[PDB]
This record gives sequence, structure tokens and C-alpha cells, in this order.
Amino acid sequence: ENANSGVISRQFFIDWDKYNKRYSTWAGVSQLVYYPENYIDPTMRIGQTKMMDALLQSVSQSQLNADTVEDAFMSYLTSFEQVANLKVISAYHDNINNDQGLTYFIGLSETDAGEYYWRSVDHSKFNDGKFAANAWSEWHKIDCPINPYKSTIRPVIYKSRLYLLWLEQKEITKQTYQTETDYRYELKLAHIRYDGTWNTPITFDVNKKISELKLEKNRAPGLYCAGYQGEDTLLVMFYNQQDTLDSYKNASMQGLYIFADMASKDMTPEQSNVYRDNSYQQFDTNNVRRVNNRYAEDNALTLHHNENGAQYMQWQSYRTRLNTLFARQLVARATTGIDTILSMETQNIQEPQLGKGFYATFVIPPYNLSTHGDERWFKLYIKHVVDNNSHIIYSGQLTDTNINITLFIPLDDVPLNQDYHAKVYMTFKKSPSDGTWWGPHFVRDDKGIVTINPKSILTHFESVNVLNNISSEPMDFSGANSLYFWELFYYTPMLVAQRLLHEQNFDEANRWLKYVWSPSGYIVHGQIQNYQWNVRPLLEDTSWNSDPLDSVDPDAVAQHDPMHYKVSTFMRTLDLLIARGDHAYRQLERDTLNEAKMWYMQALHLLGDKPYLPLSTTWSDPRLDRAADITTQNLTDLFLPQINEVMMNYWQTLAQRVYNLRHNLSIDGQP
Amino acid sequence: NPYKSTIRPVIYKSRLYLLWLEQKEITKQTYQTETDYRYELKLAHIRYDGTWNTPITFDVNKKISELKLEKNRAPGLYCAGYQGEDTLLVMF
Amino acid sequence: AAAAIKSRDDLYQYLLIDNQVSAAIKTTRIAEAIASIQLYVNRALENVEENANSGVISRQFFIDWDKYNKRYSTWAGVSQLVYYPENYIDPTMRIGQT
Amino acid sequence: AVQASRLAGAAADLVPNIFGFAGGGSRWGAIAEATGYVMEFSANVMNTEADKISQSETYRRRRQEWEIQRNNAEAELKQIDAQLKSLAVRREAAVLQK
Amino acid sequence: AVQASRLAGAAADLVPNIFGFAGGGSRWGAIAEATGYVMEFSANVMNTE
Amino acid sequence: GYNNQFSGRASQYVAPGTVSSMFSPAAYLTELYREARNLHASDSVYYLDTRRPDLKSMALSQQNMDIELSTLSLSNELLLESIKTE
Repeated sequence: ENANSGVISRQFFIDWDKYNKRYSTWAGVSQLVYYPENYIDPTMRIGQTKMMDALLQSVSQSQLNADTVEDAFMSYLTSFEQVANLKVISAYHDNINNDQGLTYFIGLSETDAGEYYWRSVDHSKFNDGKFAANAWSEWHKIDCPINPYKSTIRPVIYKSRLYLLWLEQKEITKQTYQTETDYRYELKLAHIRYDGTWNTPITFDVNKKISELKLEKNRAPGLYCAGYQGEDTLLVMFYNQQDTLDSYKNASMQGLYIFADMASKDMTPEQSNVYRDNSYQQFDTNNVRRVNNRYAEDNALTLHHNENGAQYMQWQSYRTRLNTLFARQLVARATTGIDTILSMETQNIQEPQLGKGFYATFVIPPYNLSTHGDERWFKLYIKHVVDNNSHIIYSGQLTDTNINITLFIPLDDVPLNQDYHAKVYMTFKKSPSDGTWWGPHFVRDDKGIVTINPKSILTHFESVNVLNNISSEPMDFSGANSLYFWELFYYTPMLVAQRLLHEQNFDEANRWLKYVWSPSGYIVHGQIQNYQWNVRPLLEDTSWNSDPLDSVDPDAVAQHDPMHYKVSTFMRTLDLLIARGDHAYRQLERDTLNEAKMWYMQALHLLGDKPYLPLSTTWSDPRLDRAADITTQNLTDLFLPQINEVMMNYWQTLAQRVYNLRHNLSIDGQP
Repeated sequence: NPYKSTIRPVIYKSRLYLLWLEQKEITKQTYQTETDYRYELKLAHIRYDGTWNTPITFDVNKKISELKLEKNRAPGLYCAGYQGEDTLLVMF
Repeated sequence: AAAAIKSRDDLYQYLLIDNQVSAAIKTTRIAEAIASIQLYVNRALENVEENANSGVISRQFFIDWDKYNKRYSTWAGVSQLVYYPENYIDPTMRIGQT
Repeated sequence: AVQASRLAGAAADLVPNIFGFAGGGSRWGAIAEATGYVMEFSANVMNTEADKISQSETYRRRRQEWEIQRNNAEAELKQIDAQLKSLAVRREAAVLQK
Repeated sequence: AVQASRLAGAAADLVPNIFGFAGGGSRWGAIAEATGYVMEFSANVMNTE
Repeated sequence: GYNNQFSGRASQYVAPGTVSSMFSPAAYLTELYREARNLHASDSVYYLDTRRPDLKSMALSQQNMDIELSTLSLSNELLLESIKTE
């Protein structure tokens, strides 16, 4: 007659038909959450980049040889390098407030008839002063033609759809009978379709409006694009370039209205003055390129092109990198081939520093409850002598060991205090409040050397050091290009090894899988290397997080805890060793069966001692009624985690195979 | 498509690059009609897969016009890659 | 006792000789010695045993291990391919082919 | 390669080509023409590539059918030997009847 | 995508391209050419499908 | 060695298929029963505790997982014991 509508609204009955109605589906979901390595397949992956899909179908064939895979890797690396060298031009921020919303970027490839790529990032997923890796999105090629004057292209979001405005310019020859030349300007609007294709650009005549702007010669007019909240109109305004915001306060603002049907109307001067005065701060001076927000009726986001070649986005104290110079330094590594591309020192190519600042190394003191409290959380806060609020720069859990934390500390353009230029202070459960002098203060001289203020108190820092000799940092496996970097260093070797496995090209599969990890070790320049895993995020992540990711995707949860990827590599190593042993065992002659034995024994000591699991334990056969209330939180409270059945199965199949090798059977166990 | 086979390879950042000078003809008006040339240094480079990137045009008309060339004479073009600093030295 | 040999599998790993094997299987002495040496080298290279001499591992012979020298047939093929090129020369396909 | 060639021709086409008293002559559509040529080429190359893959899967399915045939022939060969053993008995019993 | 690209090139082609004492230069057939290219492409894509 | 590298996410694992494991069908019975026990109000005749009182007292044991009894004997036992009750 009537189920309780409150109870039905629970997630368990939302997930009913999909997962929970059938026991097998529920068990599969629960293991896929708890054991990601089982369901990770290198061939297909969610969020796969388009060039890795080029790679897979290029390498998928019956015959695989060293030259074929080498050429496929070279084509893939060409694609990666082409998509990595592009530079950002302009951006738009989807939300009125910088805290939430999305930001859309436009980037140009280094080619003469340029290709334009649009990229989107999510600010909601950004937290703790660092953008989340999954927040960034991969670049998407724009199919329509773009041919702007002086790279005057500016994206905008209208009616929750992405639109592009760019100004084209053309040359014409007025007659005066002496012959003379002059230009004409055509603002063009395009938009993306649901299938990711681009609609045809629609021309808008702006010659009157630009001719009203007495531009300097070969100067691009200031173009402001913004989508109005509520009313569906594109505000398009043209303004003259000025060095200061104070000058835009009285600029003779040209513009026009553009409507949803792509009819248009001009701006009235009286309307233009209002649209100017509400949002004059967003206009790009000759000294700054800013990001526009949706129109409204605490500086804006900003893009700086540093002289060293780093592009970064700034908002208040926060700077985030946009492009990566990895592909421009890689060419030297590529001159000696694949074995050098995948090497460890290649993953330690330096990124030039972004903005002006310094590097400081902070050592976190041990766990010490009287100076710590019960909650192990700690947060590093920065403060700048604008005397705003502080800002978090790092967040972590206090270990019993020290933690070594190396941070880039931003410095402002202007030294608005003479005595110190930054304050860092340490906060934790026992002492969350800040003290005026109670942390390291830093100051800079004219020659640019940073020193710790003796007036400041370092008692609850174990050490603070300034790395004045360092102006660069390691390549970043969590930044913007983090997806492409995981795409290349780890995913591509694993996909290649997996493809070579099915073709029974064991010798090539061993080296390809040996790129990511090799138990024998790594030798460089004639010396054995200390490290065991060639991938930096696998080497650094040495134990699982305090809690896993709750996600029905095995790859996002393994990305959150890359200790799982280590197991996936280990399991593909066991798969290779077992397959090699089975292939040798197929030949029944005496000599080959001893190769089968040494292959199985090689995988046998790798697996090691099979774990002993005491058959009965504390579990006490409880009633279903009482088990229900114990499990009802305000299953690990009462049911224990089982060992991975796949790992158990490896010991079962290896022991049975060695049993046959010891008893002169065949692989089907027949005498 | 060089003028007088003015092509000179260079290695930059351990990659092969090509500089060549193209020349084109234009007709200045003086109302008697007259002719003159323009020169465009172009740089290309090879990719990892052995294909060639699109040549990027560089305007050299001022620099060549400063060189009082003889008629139908190819300007001396010197191309060299700098050790340490990543710059192409291009000299006429 | 310096070797913590605790069971028959441990003794097989130590002495490099299979003691649980049935009497049915018969192998030549030289091949058996080769198998024992190969197992010992494989255990050493993976550093399952405490500490191999890093100088000795850096030799070319153990660089070429997985590729050529771990298997006798591969080693013989490499040695004949060096000493007898004419056997493995195929006019159809050739390295550095124009 | 074709994408770079067509983009290079497109970029080289937007520059004017008539001069003096008559100007312009730059075909404004050249970028859209190059994008059309490269995007229609893409379909042909993806068809060629998919046909290479389908050929590969064909050769693999054929090889598996040769496993079905070889195993069938081996089983028939194996059963004939036991048939001969039975006839050898039947003949021993016929000599004994003699 | 090809239909949009060809239509965009067609529309961008009808504008004149020579100026001054000589005018015009707009290829009048460009819309029929684009309709021909897209309609011959259609047959190839239907064959692939 | 696997345990020397990848152990220690749990203090104490258990064998595949045992009753005490969080993927066992007993754990699925408990998790499902927690949500199901509330779909109707207590006073309703369709209440699960009223409809199947013996299920709420079910023991969770390896015994109840391994022994493949006949279902019809359990349906007879349930109707018989309720008739001996009423």
C-alpha cells in the first residue's frame, strides 16, 4: 500500500536497480571500490585522451615488431609535443564570483595557420591553495576557422553555451588618382554544438565603431566581451587601450548588443557609460591581460606571460601554471631514443619558476601531543603585508617522522612593508590561533636575497631554510598537464606491454613493462640506480591514504591512491612471467621443461610466502538484528576485509603448475 | 622555394631547422608603373616522426634594404646556433 | 643457521637442487648444473639474497642477461649469429634498408 | 603531413597576389578549404586503418580455425592406433582359433 | 563538420577580393560548389556507414 | 615480496568466501536488511518484523551458509511452527 517515501529516497534504493538488487552486482561494486587493481585495463580507460586513442588503434594489430612500436611511440610523442607547446591567449570566467564557476582558456599552437584549442577548469574542485588534477580538462580542437587581428580572440559563455568572438581585419585600397590603402574590421561570432562541432562564424560589421576609436597604427582595439545575467544579451564593447584603470573611467566606450537570434543593436552612449562604470576594472591595460566575469550590477583573475617563458594565472596571492616547457627540453632526450624518453632524469627536467618570489624549505616537527593535541591535522598559512586575511598554502597530517615541505613563496610587485615581506605561521589543533611574531618572517633586499627576520620565533618549526640558489622546480604530476604526463610516463608503457602480451612477443613485452618497473634494478651510465620504480608518483606514494576515494570508477580511485597502480604493475609482471612459463611448458621436451620450471620459480619468489589466515577468529556468529544495529552508523565495524582473491589465485595456479612440473605431468595434469 | 638557392640548414636545441630566403615581385607606382621585390626569411623544423612543420615567415625587407645589394645578387646569409643560450643567430 | 632454512622449499632455494622432484624425471649432469647456476644468478639479480656485488652486476654480461644470456638457446643463437652471419642473412628484410 | 601541407598553403594564400592599381586578390576562404580537405582526408585514412585492423582479425580467426582442424586430425590419428591395437588382438584370437 | 566548413568558405567567398580601379572578383558559383562538395561527401560517408 | 610491500591496509585479513568477510553474502544480507526493515511503519500489517519474525532472529554463521538444506522443509517448518503458535 504505502512505502515510507523518506526511506525510499535513500541512496541505497536509488542504486537499487543498478547495483544493489543483485548480490553479484553489489559484490562487484564493493570490490571495485575496495580493489581497483583487479578492474584496471590499460587498453580502455575513462577520460582517455584523444591521442592515446590514436595510439591504441595504431598499435592494435596481429604482428608487433620493435620498429612498428617505435614508430607508433614516435607519432604519439609528436602529437603530445604539438599539444604541449601551445600558449594561452585569453580567458573567460563563467561565474560572477571567482570562488565558484568555471574558467575557459584559449590557446594557439605554434603553427603559421594557427590551430586554436579551448580548455576549461573548475574552481569548485580547487581547494587548499592547489588546483585538483581532475579539475583540469584536456584541450579540445576548434574546428571552425579563426583568423584574428593581433590574436584578438576572446571566449564568452552565453546561455550556458561556449561562444567565440574574434576580430578579423582585411586590406582594401581607396583611390585618392593616387592609390592609397586602408583596412576594414569584422567581428565574428561562433558557437559550439552539442556534438562538439563548431557552427559557422557570423560576420558583424564594426567598421563605424572602430573608426570612431582613433586607434594608434597597428594597435589592437581593446575588446570586452561579457554575458549578462538574467537578460540574454552579449555585451560587446570596444575600448581604447590605456595604461591605467583610472583612464578607462572616462573612456568613450563603443559597443553593440548581440541577441540570441544573432540580430544586433548598437549601444547607446548612456548605456555604454553604465556598462563601463560597473565593470571597468576588467579591461586589459597595456600592462596587464585580465579575465572577464559575467556582467554584474578582489582584483580580477589575470594572465601573466613571464620573460622566462612560464605562463601563469594569478588571483590575489595565488598563482597557477598554465603551460609547460617539458616538450621544449625533451628534444635532447629524444635524440637518444625511447630508452631515454622514459628514463628517471627525464621526469626531473626542471620547470622555470613562475612570477617573482623565492623557494623555502620547511621541516614539520614530530608528533608531540603536548605541542600538538589529539587531532593530527596541521595547516601552513601565509600572510602578506597588505594585511588581508591569511591564506592557506599547505595542509597535512602531523607524522611521527618529520615532513620536508619545499614551497614557492609568492612576493608582491611592491614592498608595502619595509620590515618584512611575508609571514608564514604554523597552525594545528592544540594551537590554532596565530601570534604576531610567532612564525618565520621573510624580507628581501635590492639584490633579491631572502633572509629570515631575527625578530620572528621559529620554536614550532623544526627548521626553516631559504633555497636562494634555486629558481626552478621539478616537473609537476599534479598541475595542468598532469593528465598528459600520467598519459605518457605510465599509461603508454602499460598499454604497449599489454598489447605485446597478446601477441606472444615476450621479449619486447618484458622491456616495455621494465620501463615502468623492474625488480632487477636500473643501470645508468654504467651505475646501478637506487630507485626501484621509474615513475615519480609511484616512487613517492609509499602507503595508501587514510581513506580511499568513493567512486564507482576504478581509475579515479587509483589516481587518488597510486599505490594501487603499483599493484597493477606487479600483477601484469606476474601475468607476463606466468605466460612465459606456460608457453615454454607447451613444449614437452626435457630441456624446455626446465626453462618452464625456472620461469615459474622466478615468479614464485616474487610472490613470496603465501599468507597464513587463522581459520577462526573473534567473530562470534551474531544475530541479524544485532548485526544490523552495530552496522547502522550515526560494515568494517563487524565484517573483516578479505585478501584479494586474484592474488590468492596466483598462488593456487603457480603451486598447481609446479606440482605438475615436480610430478612429470602435463599442464592438463595427464600422465 | 628559395631565392638563388639561399637555403642553409642549422641545428637548434639538437633539432634540425631550415632557413631559406624567399623573394617575390611587386609593382610600385611612380603614374608610370615600376617593379620591386620583397624578401621573406622562412624557418621550418622536422618533427619526431620525420614530417616537417609549417614554415614560419619572418619579415626581412628592412634588413635586406639596408644591404645595398647588387642586382640579382643573393645576400650572404649566415646561420648559427648559439652554445648555451637557445637563440638562432641569423645574420645578413 | 646464517641461512634461515625453514622447510624443503627453502632448502631447494638454497642448495639450488630440487629435492621434492619425483624420480621419473632424468636430466644430464651438465644441464642440471647450468639450471642450478641460472637459478642462483636469477635470485641474486632480483636481490632476493641480501646483497650482490654492485660492481659485478654492472658488467655487460648481466646487462645482456634478460635479453641474451639467461637462456642457453638465446646465448647460442647470439654467439653463432656473431660467428656465422651467413646463416641469419635474409635478402628480403635488412636493417638500414633504403 | 597532409594537414601541415594544407595549413601551410592556406596561410600562404591569404596574402594578396595582385598589386599596383589593382589590389587584393587574396582568397578569403582558403582556411575553410584547407580545413575541409584535411577533414575529408581524415575519413579516408580512418577507413584504411580500420580495414587494416579487420584484415588482422581475419588472419587471426583463420589461424584459430586451423587449431580446430589440426586438433580434429590429431584426434582421428590417435584413435586409429587404438583401432589397430584392437585388430591385433582380434587376429591373435583368430590364430588361436586356428 | 565538413558541411559547416564548406558553407562557411562559400559564404566567405562571395565577398569581393580585388579593389580600387578593378573591382569584383567574387566567384559567383561558390555556393553551388560547396553544395556539390557536401553532396558528394554524403555518398562516401553513407558507403562507410 | 607482496606482503612486504602491499600488506597493512588492514590489520587482519580473512580468506575468500568465509562468513566474516565484508563481501560475504551474510554481509549483503545484513546491509540489505538494515535498509529493508524500515520500508513500512511498525503498525502496518506489511511490516517485515510482523510478516517474518523468525528472519529477524536469524543467526549469521558458517553453518547457515554451508548447509544446503531443502527449501520446502523450511517452508513447512515455518508454517508448522506458526500453526503451533496460533
